Amino acid sequence: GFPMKQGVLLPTRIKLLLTKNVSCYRPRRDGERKRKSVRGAIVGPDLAVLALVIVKKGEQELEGLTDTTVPKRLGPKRANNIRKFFGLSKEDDVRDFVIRREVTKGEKTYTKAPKIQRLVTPQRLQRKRHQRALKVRNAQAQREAAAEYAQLLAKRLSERKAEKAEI
Amino acid sequence: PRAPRTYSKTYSTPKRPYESSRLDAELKLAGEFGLKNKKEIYRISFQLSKIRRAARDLLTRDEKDPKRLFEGNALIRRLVRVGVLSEDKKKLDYVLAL
Amino acid sequence: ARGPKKHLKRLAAPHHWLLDKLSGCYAPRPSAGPHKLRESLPLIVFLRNRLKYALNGREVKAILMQRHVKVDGKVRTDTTYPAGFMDVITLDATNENFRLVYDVKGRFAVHRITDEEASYKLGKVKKVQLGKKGVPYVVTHDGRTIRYPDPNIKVNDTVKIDLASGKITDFIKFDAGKLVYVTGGRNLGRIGTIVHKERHDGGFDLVHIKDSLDNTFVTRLNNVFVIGEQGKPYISLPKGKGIKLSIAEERDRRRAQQGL
Amino acid sequence: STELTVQSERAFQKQPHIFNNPKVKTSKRTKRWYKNAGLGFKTPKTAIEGSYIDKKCPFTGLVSIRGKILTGTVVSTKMHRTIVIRRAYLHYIPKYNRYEKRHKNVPVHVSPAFRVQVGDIVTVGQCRPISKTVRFNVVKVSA
Amino acid sequence: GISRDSRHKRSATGAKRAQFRKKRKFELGRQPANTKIGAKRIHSVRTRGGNKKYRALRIETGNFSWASEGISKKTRIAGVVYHPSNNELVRTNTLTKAAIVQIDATPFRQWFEAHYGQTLGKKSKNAERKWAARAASAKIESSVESQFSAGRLYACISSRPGQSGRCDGYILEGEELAFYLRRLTAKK
RNA sequence: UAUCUGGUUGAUCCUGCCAGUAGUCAUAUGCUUGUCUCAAAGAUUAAGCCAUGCAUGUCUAAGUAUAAGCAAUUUAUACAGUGAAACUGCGAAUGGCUCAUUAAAUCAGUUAUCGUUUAUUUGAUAGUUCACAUGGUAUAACUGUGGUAAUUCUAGAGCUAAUACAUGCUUAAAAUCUCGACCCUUUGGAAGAGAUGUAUUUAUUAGAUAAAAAAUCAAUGUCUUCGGACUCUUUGAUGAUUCAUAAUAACUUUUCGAAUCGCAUGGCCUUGUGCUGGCGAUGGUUCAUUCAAAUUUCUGCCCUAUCAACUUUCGAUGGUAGGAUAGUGGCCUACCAUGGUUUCAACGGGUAACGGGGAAUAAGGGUUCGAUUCCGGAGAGGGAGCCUGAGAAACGGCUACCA
RNA sequence: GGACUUUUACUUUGAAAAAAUUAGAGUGUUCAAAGCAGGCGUAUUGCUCGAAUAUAUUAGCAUGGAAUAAUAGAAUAGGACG
RNA sequence: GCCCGUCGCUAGUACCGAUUGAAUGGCUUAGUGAGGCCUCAGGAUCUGGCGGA
Ligand SMILES: [Mg+2]
Ligand SMILES: [Mg+2]
Ligand SMILES: [Mg+2]
Ligand SMILES: [Mg+2]
Ligand SMILES: [Mg+2]
Ligand SMILES: [Mg+2]
Ligand SMILES: [Mg+2]
Ligand SMILES: [Mg+2]
Ligand SMILES: [Mg+2]
Ligand SMILES: [Mg+2]
Ligand SMILES: [Mg+2]
Ligand SMILES: [Mg+2]
Ligand SMILES: [Mg+2]
Ligand SMILES: [Mg+2]
Ligand SMILES: [Mg+2]
Ligand SMILES: [Mg+2]
Ligand SMILES: [Mg+2]
Ligand SMILES: [Mg+2]
Ligand SMILES: [Mg+2]
Ligand SMILES: [Mg+2]
Ligand SMILES: [Mg+2]
Ligand SMILES: [Mg+2]
Ligand SMILES: [Mg+2]
Ligand SMILES: [Mg+2]
Ligand SMILES: [Mg+2]
Ligand SMILES: [Mg+2]
Ligand SMILES: [Mg+2]
Ligand SMILES: [Mg+2]
Ligand SMILES: [Mg+2]
Ligand SMILES: [Mg+2]
Ligand SMILES: [Mg+2]
Ligand SMILES: [Mg+2]
Ligand SMILES: [Mg+2]
Ligand SMILES: [Mg+2]
Ligand SMILES: [Mg+2]
Ligand SMILES: [Mg+2]
Ligand SMILES: [Mg+2]
Ligand SMILES: [Mg+2]
Repeated sequence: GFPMKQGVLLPTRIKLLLTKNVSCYRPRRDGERKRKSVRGAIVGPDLAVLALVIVKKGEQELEGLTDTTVPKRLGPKRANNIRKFFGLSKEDDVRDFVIRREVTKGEKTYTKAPKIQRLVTPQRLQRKRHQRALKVRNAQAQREAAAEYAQLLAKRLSERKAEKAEI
Repeated sequence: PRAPRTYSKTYSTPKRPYESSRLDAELKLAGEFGLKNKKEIYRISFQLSKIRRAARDLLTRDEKDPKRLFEGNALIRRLVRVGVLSEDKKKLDYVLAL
Repeated sequence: ARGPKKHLKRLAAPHHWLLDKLSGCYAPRPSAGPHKLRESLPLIVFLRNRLKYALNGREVKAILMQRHVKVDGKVRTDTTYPAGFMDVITLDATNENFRLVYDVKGRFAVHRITDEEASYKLGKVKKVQLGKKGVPYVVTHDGRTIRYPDPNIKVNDTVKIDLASGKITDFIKFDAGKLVYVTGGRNLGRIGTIVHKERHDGGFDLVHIKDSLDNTFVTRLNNVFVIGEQGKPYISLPKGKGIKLSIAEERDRRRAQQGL
Repeated sequence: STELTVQSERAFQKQPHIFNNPKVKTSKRTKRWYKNAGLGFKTPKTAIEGSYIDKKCPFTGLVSIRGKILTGTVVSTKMHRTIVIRRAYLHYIPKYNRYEKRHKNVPVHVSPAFRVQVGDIVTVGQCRPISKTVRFNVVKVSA
Repeated sequence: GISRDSRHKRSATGAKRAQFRKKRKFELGRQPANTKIGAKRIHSVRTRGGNKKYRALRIETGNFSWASEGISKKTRIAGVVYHPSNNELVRTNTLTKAAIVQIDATPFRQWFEAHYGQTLGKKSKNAERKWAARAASAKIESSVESQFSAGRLYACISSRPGQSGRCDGYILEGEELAFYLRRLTAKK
């Protein structure tokens, strides 16, 4: 059962140390790398199963692949992704275009759909408005609070000169 | 990992173990007050000697030394509080003789 | 020892906390915050030992999660919050308000205060220096920084804070003859308004304090906390007002109130 | 020390960020930098007038004096720009209720501003570790 | 890896010290960058508590400043001709602090002639005014004016390329230049 | 709580050891054993070896739900309740256990950072970035086809999420510098062209103050009463700085500067899907605080000379420069020098040695013990190495060698 | 703030000072070893005292003392004040 | 009377002793040298004219 791993140029089995993002390795801790066995990328009579993908159809329809077709389990869930899955314009109100999933529980023929994400909605713009406003508000709240201090010393020089012109 | 539950023992023992004079006295005292083991006597001798070196220690302190007075009147107070030291003997020079 | 210690065994907890010895095996580790660990007191202790409000520690959290408690302002629901000296513990329920002040023995005592007095608090300035784009700031015992303070506000001086906002209103100074409060060693709790300071360049300037009983004593600078003018404090002091009653004095008057 | 040789290293000696300008006319030829450590230690005039360059010097160099301030008798002037002093003391042995002569030889940096000999009493202040053994720097010579 | 501790490095008295508390990460030490010229290639390094440090290898251009003129321009580092720590560093033309290098020098003259522009070496109404109010501050040195003909100027590195990632410096002048001049000639 | 007694002689007084005697938070063992409370306990020998099970996981209104999930209710045909799995985040560096190594080490009291790192908590802090009605795929869980005796093994194939991953707009004024198209020759000045957030790197400058004043060379700032004068002018902290902070010319594979989420939803007309606007959550630079860490000053260890000289082979002591570090430092390298400890016991050896708070023994002075409930240190069969991270040279993490 | 100070030992007082331990106060755990509780009314909706003190002693810090015991000072005057 | 030494029996302890004797731990020369880390290259693919992984 040892799986092969692309880019090894070997018809035999070897042992390497793998990390995150690498083939035939699912880490179990942070920064965890464990040494495991791997079969080479060159096919050999020792292989028990070969895995392959069609890239060009032949002359006769195959037993159950060229005939059969199965659908993609899920559909677009990000607003711009539905837009580009239906080649939609940027103003077509995708919430009407999000494909539903008709299902039942008896005569409970309900229709569920995904919470489309990254959508531009009132609350979203309310938040953007609020932030972009709060920034400038404090921006000059502190400028005024700075001038008030400037004046504290501007008129502390009052006594730096009145105790000089009074003694 | 948990606080140590303090302990201590309440009975001393005479160094000489076969002094017939002290043994006979000890026995009559036990048989008089209704004691069961002679160690209930050894015990009383223990607390006595403790109180005695606690007092005798202060007795060499400069008369009227602050802690001497505080703990002195405290000691005599609790002794009369139990009723062993007479009320006339409330200046602690008689505590060495209980 | 590989990192941060997040436990606190018993017998390691501050003594002024008044924790019984056999109550299991650990004390509550105060959290990180405004006051130093060994120089603070947590809410679990306050609401459980000092005020006997909660029976278990499990109940203390149930109490806090309702926003009943607030300190110096906001709710502060951290069961292990390091509430320190001079902090103000208000209480939505019961209308009670408290200020954290020591005894003469050295522990934190329960001291109720007016709703009026609960609006302010003081702080011994521990550092003052310029900062971001030339604006000077002040940091004090509290663990809070106030921007744009008065150019006369130096270090070691006390300050009054609004607590509705941040800015300070008055700032007492560390000058000969000003009400002080000892917070350090076990002279901590004594009060008496200044005798004089020994600079001792290089470190540890010493303060001479005379209680208003004609009794002298000394402590180190970072332990003294000016509070105002002789006889005129700036906060409500606790019973006994820190004057170091002797053991014989307190026992004598302990037996004074003799008959019920 | 440094024995009348100003530029004797493979690298050019200079004080960091102390810029002399060749365009301008000048009667100093070296903008010098100096300070007073404090605690009542007069910056020796030989430090300000001096030609030397010492990074570890408490007055002309980039080092601060903080911590203990001790005194001792110089025992070894053999190493360059450093000395070993013998600080004596007497240890109390409680059982016998008497003392015993002990000693310790601490090494301390010596700036070229001071000129020392062996047998002279001297005061040194603790500074940042500047070597494997030296932890103090000479600040004033009593002898 | 490396350990900058003192458990080893036996005591000043000469005694040998036994191994206690085997090596920990805080007493760590890493390998040198040994930065060389050209094809700027830098790599990040995770120092204590984040705080990335930029180990620079193969660096070709740096920011060099003319101190007597209060200016800073970036030029291409041409080579290394002297290093007080190791002659081998100059032989390999490695880049480390205090290294004496040679720089393009054309920017530092393009600015001069955009500046007073008094044909150092060997017409706008508004430009002549400043040129005139700048003159008498144009003669610089019988030792730095010469290097422009060579088209390479002697500078000294002041940064830590193996730490900062940048390799900056300042042009040499006055007695510092006099020192390195006698060094270079009297040596070769 | 300041005590002695039996044993050398035919008898005697001595010296003197033996034996007697009392206690031990001192172990074992023997015999005996009814009650209350209290309740240590595989340290010693073997830091020797271990079957099995358990000892680290974790969700709030508030990152991610199209479970082909339960529940059906309920304004909800984008999402809306409840929620496995999985991602994301955080934690797993605390705890607990043991005393092997360790003798100027650890530890203790006392110091230092003007000698550094610091998740978090707490307090402050950002108008400046040149599709905004909001920009990009590439993936788990899932589906499905598989391999292997065998494990928390995983492969090929097909989808889809974000506070994951990768990006990329924005905002007033103001002032100061640079160039300067023209015009006119004088004392010279102008339309307008850019530049200027923070963070990194470098060079320069300010950062005064020990009591008072002038002349002049080079530039050159406000006010002209066109000889001229230049006018009171500002200053933070420490004992102590090149400090805090600031300015100038540039540098950067360019840090940060909210594309995030919950509960409510309202004003306000010139009715634009216009402009607005409440509470509080996650984040985010820089400073501060707190929890820390790392080094660090002074002084103090048991026996040993049948250990007197020791330290540089292959750093030993110092200097310079650099490199490396979070940062000081022979920490490391290069060059140079010849230093450094010692009868006031170095150096070496031993230890049935972790250090300390402390325990036992009660005239006092002492003697003896501390593996062990608290503090500190060290380790996880022996070594070394390292990933993640704020923090580990971690071991209920990984890698290698030995057993 | 400036200008300058012969060095020590000893003794006093004080600060700094973890808890438990220990010495020790209070409190009647039914006694006691212990524990830091507890004690009071209107026991109907509260009143109230506590959680001491001592102890570190070698070294470092701070302060008073000037006996005891050292060190240095003016002799080729290269002395002291001005 | 006391008393000394060789000689002889039993038992025990330690010493000297061919075996260049044996064993256990701590270092360490010389030689060989795993592994991870840093670095010069590499380029299964995988995507951004000339760079990245
Ligand atoms: Mg979203
Ligand atoms: Mg806590
Ligand atoms: Mg300067
Ligand atoms: Mg030398
Ligand atoms: Mg006989
Ligand atoms: Mg006889
Ligand atoms: Mg006879
Ligand atoms: Mg005996
Ligand atoms: Mg045990
Ligand atoms: Mg064992
Ligand atoms: Mg659902
Ligand atoms: Mg619905
Ligand atoms: Mg632990
Ligand atoms: Mg240490
Ligand atoms: Mg991709
Ligand atoms: Mg200043
Ligand atoms: Mg300056
Ligand atoms: Mg600075
Ligand atoms: Mg509306
Ligand atoms: Mg021997
Ligand atoms: Mg000899
Ligand atoms: Mg060096
Ligand atoms: Mg030699
Ligand atoms: Mg000896
Ligand atoms: Mg051992
Ligand atoms: Mg004896
Ligand atoms: Mg121990
Ligand atoms: Mg021991
Ligand atoms: Mg042992
Ligand atoms: Mg421990
Ligand atoms: Mg470990
Ligand atoms: Mg084992
Ligand atoms: Mg080994
Ligand atoms: Mg390990
Ligand atoms: Mg385990
Ligand atoms: Mg563990
Ligand atoms: Mg053999
Ligand atoms: Mg390398």
